Amino acid sequence: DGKLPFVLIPYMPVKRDMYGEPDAELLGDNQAVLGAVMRGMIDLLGRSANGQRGMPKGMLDALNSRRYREGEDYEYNPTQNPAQMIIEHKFPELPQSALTM
Amino acid sequence: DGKLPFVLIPYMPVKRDMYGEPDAELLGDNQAVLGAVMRGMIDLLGRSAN
Amino acid sequence: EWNDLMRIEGKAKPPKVKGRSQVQPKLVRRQAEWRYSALTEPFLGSNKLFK
Repeated sequence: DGKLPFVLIPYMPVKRDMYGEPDAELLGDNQAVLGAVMRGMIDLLGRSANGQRGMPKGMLDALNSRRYREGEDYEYNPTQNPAQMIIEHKFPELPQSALTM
Repeated sequence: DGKLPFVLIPYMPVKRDMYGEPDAELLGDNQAVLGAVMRGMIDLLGRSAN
Repeated sequence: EWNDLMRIEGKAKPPKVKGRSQVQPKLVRRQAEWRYSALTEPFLGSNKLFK
């Protein structure tokens, strides 16, 4: 052949240059932005309380409170409705902006 | 044959390397995140009075 | 730097903060995966490689 035995193959050729550009050149910012959104969604769910029960004080007497905790029928003071009480924390709803972004 | 009798077959080949990468390499984080959500749903229902 | 974006090893690595998630989706890797099979397949579609 009489010349160098090496062959150059660029992916995206550069004007009057040897080395081409890979796809990672254009997606540097997009990957970083996408990573921030995903971590934010996990932190919102992960750090949030889940499965914990909150009971207002004075709604149940000493004996009735134990029976409720043991899974039996109980009686409550009518001044406080357990429907709005007995908070059962769950995962907060994900904002629509995070999905849109 | 005059050479080693072993044959190497990679799943996802690595650039200039023998051992390939299985699918478990890319799904390490996804499985852990999915497991956390499933356990949270069960805990909410299981611990709730019914 | 380009190799540090294909895999999360270099500057693209998220900071390690206690009590917060450290995951990072592989946007660059996903694009490359759909390109490997697309380009390798035509060369391996026949027993003869050179005509």
